[PDB]
Amino acid sequence: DGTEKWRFKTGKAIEASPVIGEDGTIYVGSNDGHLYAINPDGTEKWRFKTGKAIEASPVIGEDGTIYVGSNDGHLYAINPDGTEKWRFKTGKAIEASPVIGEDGTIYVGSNDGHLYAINPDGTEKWRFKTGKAIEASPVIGEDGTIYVGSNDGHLYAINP
Amino acid sequence: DGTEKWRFKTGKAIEASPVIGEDGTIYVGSNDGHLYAINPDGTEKWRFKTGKAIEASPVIGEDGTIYVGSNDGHLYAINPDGTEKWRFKTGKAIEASPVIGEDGTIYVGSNDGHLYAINPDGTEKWRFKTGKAIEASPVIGEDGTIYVGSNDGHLYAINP
Repeated sequence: DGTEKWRFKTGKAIEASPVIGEDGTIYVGSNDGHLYAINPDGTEKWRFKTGKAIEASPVIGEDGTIYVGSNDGHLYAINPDGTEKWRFKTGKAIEASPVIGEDGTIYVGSNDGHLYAINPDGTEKWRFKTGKAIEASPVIGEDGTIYVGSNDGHLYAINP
Repeated sequence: DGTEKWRFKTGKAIEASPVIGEDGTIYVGSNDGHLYAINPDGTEKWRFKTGKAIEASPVIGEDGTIYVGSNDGHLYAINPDGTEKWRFKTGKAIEASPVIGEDGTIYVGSNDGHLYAINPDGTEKWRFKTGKAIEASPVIGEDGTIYVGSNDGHLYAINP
């Protein structure tokens, strides 16, 4: 009927789409800097604070790890209980959601122009420089190709 | 290996993620106003011009229809052959990608503050009003609940 079930208030605007875990938990980032874990009944499970606003949607690894990019420049890996697993610093704000390859590699674009491939342990695999800031989340093709849009006007097909 | 396979040039910045169809076709919206269909070898299959920039990712329905929101306020339904199927006008620009429910309903947020439920034939099912613009795509839970964030700071859970 399109009627409200509940609402959860954050500190500032929510520009990022939520993501749902296997247990039904709804994770959503806000412009107040936090990644909120919301129970399906609208109550807060926990919150994780980053340096600045979170504009990008989080993605969930196969083991339950929640990866989210913050405007503070980091890609955060957060355990299912709300504790930080690791963080990877890029040059500028991360406005785009990460995406996970079939081998566990976490790909994310940064406003510093680079597409980053990050190992599941937080160490850098490689980086590729597009012309300008990357605001679009990358998408993986069936053969492993990583497609990423850049502010330089191009869509790049990157070998894995 | 982090090397470039190919690049596809549009007229302006690509702020939105692409999406891949069943046959490997890559669809991406550009700030130049066009939805591009790109073959896996990097050559253009076709383009469809909307009125303003497209900063939201397209989504693909079960029958291959590509839905894309534009800054001109419309949610376009484009056939796989590049011809428009229908369009749905909202009050303000659409900056968020739509999402498709199990029953085929297409949910899209608009800068007019509403989350719209659109039947596959282009007619409105219902609209859910929030306090401010919706720049974030919605997500659907296993029980059919639709979650969407708003610029009013709230995460809304909405019954189908």
